[PDB]
Amino acid sequence: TTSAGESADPVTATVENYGGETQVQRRQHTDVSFILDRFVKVTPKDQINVLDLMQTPAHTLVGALLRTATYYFADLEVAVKHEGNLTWVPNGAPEAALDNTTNPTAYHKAPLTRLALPYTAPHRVLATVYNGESRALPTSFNYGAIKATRVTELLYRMKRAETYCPRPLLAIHPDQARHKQKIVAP
Amino acid sequence: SGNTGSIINNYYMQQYQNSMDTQLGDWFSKLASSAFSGLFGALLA
Amino acid sequence: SGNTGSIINNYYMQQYQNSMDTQLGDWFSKLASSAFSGLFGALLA
Amino acid sequence: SGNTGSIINNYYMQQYQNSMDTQLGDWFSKLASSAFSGLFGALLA
Amino acid sequence: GIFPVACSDGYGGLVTTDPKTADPAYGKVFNPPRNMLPGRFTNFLDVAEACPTFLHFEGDVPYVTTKTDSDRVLAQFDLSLAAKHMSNTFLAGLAQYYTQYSGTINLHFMFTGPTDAKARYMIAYAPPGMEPPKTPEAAAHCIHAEWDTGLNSKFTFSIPYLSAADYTYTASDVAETTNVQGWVCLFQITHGKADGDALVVLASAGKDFELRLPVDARTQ
Amino acid sequence: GIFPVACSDGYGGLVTTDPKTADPAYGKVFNPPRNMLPGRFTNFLDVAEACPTFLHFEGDVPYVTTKTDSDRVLAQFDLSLAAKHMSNTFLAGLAQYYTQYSGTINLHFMFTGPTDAKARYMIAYAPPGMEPPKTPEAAAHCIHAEWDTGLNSKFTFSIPYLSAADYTYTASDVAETTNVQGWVCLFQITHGKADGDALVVLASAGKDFELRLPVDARTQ
Amino acid sequence: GIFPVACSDGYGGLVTTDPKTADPAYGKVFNPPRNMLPGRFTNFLDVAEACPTFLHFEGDVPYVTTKTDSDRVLAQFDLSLAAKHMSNTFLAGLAQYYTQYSGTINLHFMFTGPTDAKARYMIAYAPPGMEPPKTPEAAAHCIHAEWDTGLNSKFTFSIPYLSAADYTYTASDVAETTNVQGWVCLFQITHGKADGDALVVLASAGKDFELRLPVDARTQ
Repeated sequence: TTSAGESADPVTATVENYGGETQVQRRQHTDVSFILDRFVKVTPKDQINVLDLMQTPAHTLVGALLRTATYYFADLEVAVKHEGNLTWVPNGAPEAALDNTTNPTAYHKAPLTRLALPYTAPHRVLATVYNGESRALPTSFNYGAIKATRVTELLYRMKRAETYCPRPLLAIHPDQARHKQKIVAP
Repeated sequence: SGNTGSIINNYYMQQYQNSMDTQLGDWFSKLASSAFSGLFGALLA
Repeated sequence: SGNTGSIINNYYMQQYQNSMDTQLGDWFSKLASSAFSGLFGALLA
Repeated sequence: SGNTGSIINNYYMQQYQNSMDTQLGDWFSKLASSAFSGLFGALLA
Repeated sequence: GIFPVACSDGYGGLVTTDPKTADPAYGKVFNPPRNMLPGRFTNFLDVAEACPTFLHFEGDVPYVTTKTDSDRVLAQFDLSLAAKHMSNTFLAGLAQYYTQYSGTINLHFMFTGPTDAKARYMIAYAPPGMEPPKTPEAAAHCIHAEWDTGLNSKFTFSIPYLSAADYTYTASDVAETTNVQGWVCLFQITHGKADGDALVVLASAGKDFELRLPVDARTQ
Repeated sequence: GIFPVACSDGYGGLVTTDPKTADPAYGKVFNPPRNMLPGRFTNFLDVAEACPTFLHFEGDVPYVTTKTDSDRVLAQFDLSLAAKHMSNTFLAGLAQYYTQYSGTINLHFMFTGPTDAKARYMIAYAPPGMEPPKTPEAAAHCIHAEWDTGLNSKFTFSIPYLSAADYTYTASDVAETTNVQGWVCLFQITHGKADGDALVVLASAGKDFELRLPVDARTQ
Repeated sequence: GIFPVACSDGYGGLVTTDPKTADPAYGKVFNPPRNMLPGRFTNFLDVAEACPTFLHFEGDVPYVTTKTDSDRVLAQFDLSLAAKHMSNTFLAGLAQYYTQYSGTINLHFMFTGPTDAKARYMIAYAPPGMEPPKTPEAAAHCIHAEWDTGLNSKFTFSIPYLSAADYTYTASDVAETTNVQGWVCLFQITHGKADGDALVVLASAGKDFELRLPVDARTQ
């Protein structure tokens, strides 16, 4: 399949070009809404925790995969293991609010609280990166904040996720011709 | 829909579950499907 | 209705849930909607 | 079906329960049923 | 025999704000009748927009007097429901329970000088990202509107909603001082033997003003 | 009186990946509108195949220069998304989250010599179970395809999917070194005053490429 | 408000064998296709009856040689799937997982002497409650059937199912030694220069044989 080189028009070339017969694809597992819908473990601050999605470690699946989008949208769903009551204040709320129980507080129950949170940021779509500043991402980009006497385990889960303009994503760089990691074996 | 999977209809309204979207007044798929294929060539047997 | 939100019909009667009201024999909304608007003026282009 | 046995339809989709099979493009039973029977003989009373 | 069920973890903690109703205790009560009672309001923003309430200028007064000097600026303030000028309005009072807002704020100015005083006023709105105007000549380049005292004593002017985002925070952040929503400036083009006369001002919700996401932020 | 139920053991542990939704907390919110936004992608493999990305050859460069020696082998590498040559492609980058894959990998070669350089290249695919070819004469007996530089600068070639199994692992095992999926070899049949000219190469998903079974395998 | 339910005692322990399915964890997987694969069996008793398997007589052999003496008894054994003679059959092998059985056991005898050897054999079935026969004259009074070697080398004979109960235990009890199901005896009416020739024997399920109530009784 020759073509013009500079064009940047997509040119897929099937195996048909040399005999051979394209097969059936099934791609459910690399659907964005699907792949992003899992729990991912963030390392908490002892007490007040802003619920940023950028707090997710950029190596982890949900971490690094969310980072390919420059703009995204999701509803959140945190599962947090804590002592005392847990209290979530919306987005753009004084941090002093984290003390008033009328804010969606959840009373303690073994062995973790799991609750779904609405997207609540005043922008249409959040961003994984922001060139207002050439970290250093607008404070407004968040899902709210939680507080407990002690949060210990905290897990994010994106629901309904939408994603826009893909940015690069990058594998671990090998030294030998094959990155020869030890595969599960019977 | 995503990574949800139950046949029973959800207990809570919908407005209480998700946030409700609002219309006002997809691309990469098109882009992929538009991919030219085969040959610029005058093929031979 | 309020800050309730389930699709399933409630388990208890109704008389056992709320207190039942009784007819015998809204304003600020009207008041707001009645608000005069635009101009007392003879507007120019 | 197997060693399952409930009349209520399952709560989870199906794709989330089992793995979903895929057609592309039994024997011993046949074999057993094909078993010749009776006699090669010219039977007597 | 009995229907199996999986009592799941992570669910059915009491949550202070959850939709579910509680389990009844005592039944069959009938209230005394209360239909056609007077004065009902079913929405705080209906009460907010039917009923404008005073602004608070320096020395703790709802009016702003005229001035016989070279200065022309009657008042000037951040457009913030958290503002000091707004601090006694019903609208500010209600906004302290909600983290973000949107839409138009009206601003009614009632002149109350003697029948022989006269004046022109102006009201610009300067968007954020530049110093606010100090003079009417300068402010003329904003979304201004300008009126004068007559038989009709009142004048209402909507402060337009303009923001890069769709909603805007109701409260100021202690870090941010440059004022994110821009300013309103009330000037005084001219006056005629009007010195010492008051222009009382009041503020309400517009047709399209809306508050959202409640929050208890102490807020006394 | 009340409906009996059997709260069963072994069920309703939190499972990090379970389909069930969580219990709502705060209601009635309406998002700002985001229809007709630009650039949306609903599937990583749509983004993988619309947009090919560079290979990494020795000395850390995306191209492979020509050679004025007896040697003809421009490059040669295991067919492994875990490969060093693939290591910077988007496709390799995405494969590290999935344990097995299937289907065709495209491989675009763009010549970028001066209008007076010319060359023929070849690209064989040697299946596993024998040493890979060292010479084009030998490799001629593989699924090769062979092109030459002209007015059209690009040339795309699908690497066929061939395996005894239906899917194939995305990652190498530390035990296995003999390369289970076979090799691709890019040769250089001839060149004409082309010495020192680059052939930049890029790789994408084919129509039928597909990844499966996600896994977080550290993977930085 | 919420639907009351009574979480009952005595229910929803995990039971190793309960019908209920478990709660899914990871979804949307599609198997590689496996239709029209060869050799499928959906029932062990279909495999048991399509495929007869050897008996084990003394000195560990599947055949029973002829005898040039006054004795006529080729073999004689308890009718028990637990029997020593059955011990290597597939049928015995499968019965050790089930506590009771019913119906007909076939028993195929293939002669394998030279074309000039000839013989008559007999096969009686003596029901329990009397000593088993020692001579064909005596056994003639049982459900016997008697054949002779010819162009057709094989001969099959069903052992009838006869019991006061509807099913019968697959295993022997250590107390009981008198054999509860009775015996089968294979005799040798005559033979003709047949001495030292083998009659290999094999056993399968009949149309109506059936096993029931699985049990893991160590059973190696």
